[PDB]
Amino acid sequence: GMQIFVSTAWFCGKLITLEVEPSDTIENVKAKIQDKEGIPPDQQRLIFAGKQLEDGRTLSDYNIQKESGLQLHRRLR
Amino acid sequence: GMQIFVSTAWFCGKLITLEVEPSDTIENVKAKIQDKEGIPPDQQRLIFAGKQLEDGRTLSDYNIQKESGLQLHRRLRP
Repeated sequence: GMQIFVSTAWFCGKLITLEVEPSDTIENVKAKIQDKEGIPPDQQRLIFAGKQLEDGRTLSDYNIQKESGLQLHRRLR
Repeated sequence: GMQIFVSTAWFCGKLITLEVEPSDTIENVKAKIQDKEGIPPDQQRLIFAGKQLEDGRTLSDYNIQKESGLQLHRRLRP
């Protein structure tokens, strides 16, 4: 016998494309998928390379240029 | 304006648990998830750490220990 795990992220996850102006704060950022993916900005846990982010913060503190990707995670309050 | 992307991999994804023998083959676990989460083992592209693996070849040749993880990817066509 042997236990084994299988990750479904690269099968179930999506590769979504967003187009907004840089004038966004973390508190206002998550909501944009409630139009597109339809999710309340309550379980959205957003990770960029390395650390997570605090609500309502700029992009400049996280330095996102054109055509970048963001890791999505689900949170609990 | 500017273009940007977001990947919902670890958000919409789900970790699944399977327990089989280490001498088995790839369709088995690919059937096990079909038995577990229900996806045809032909739209399932599995990638254990390193190489893109194929069925028939022995899991022993891939040196998978107990409690190991695989990245399951979708398949367009063979």
